[PDB]
Amino acid sequence: EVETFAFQAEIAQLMSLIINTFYSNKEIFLRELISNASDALDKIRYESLTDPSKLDSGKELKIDIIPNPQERTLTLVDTGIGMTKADLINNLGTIAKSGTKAFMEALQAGADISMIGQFGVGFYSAYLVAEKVVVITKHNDDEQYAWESSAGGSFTVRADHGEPIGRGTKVILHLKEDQTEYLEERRVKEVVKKHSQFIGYPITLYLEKE
Ligand SMILES: C/C=C/Cn1c(Cc2cc(OC)c(OC)c(OC)c2)nc2c(N)ncnc21
Repeated sequence: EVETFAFQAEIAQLMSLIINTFYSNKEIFLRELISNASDALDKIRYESLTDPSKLDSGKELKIDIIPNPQERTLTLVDTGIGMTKADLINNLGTIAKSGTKAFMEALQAGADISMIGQFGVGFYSAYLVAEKVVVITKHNDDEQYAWESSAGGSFTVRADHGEPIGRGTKVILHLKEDQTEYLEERRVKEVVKKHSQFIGYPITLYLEKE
């Protein structure tokens, strides 16, 4: 059963700005999504020190980046803490409102879009290159969910009965037609080396088969 929700007006405004503003330095999306994965990995690692059972859902802490030219998708998979249903519908957005406001104000005062991560809303930089984002996520003590948005003011959340991911998050970027450069491991490697070379988890960059 698919439930459809409206973004808060401010977040919809932010998404529209990211989609409609002329800004050529789009590659920064990858640094932001990798940093989100790293943060999530940091969180489950820290929690596991006082409750080792939190790793019963998977011991390995890693990030995989998988380009699929045929599906026109770039997928970032982490085995971090994951997100709950409450995160997806309510709590991440509640937190994001103030960061969104501060970022929008910063842009008006001369900041550029590449500073988005400092405001906690770097996730939304995905829409620099993606027409649709699907997030499959699994947190301990909650079910696996699929979140989806093609912007336009709404997102959906549904229980996901696809392949279990155990714990963590799969961010599936359905790329815009003119952003297919990010479907080549060569380009992805260049971006990772430039912006994400010191991330403290193994990042495996898959090669496209075709
Ligand atoms: C500061 C927000 C952290 C939530 N988060 C995001 C970014 C993110 C995902 C989101 O939903 C999937 C968000 O709400 C739509 C959101 O709003 C700022 C941010 N990636 C991940 C991830 N890989 N693993 C665990 N949590 C994550």
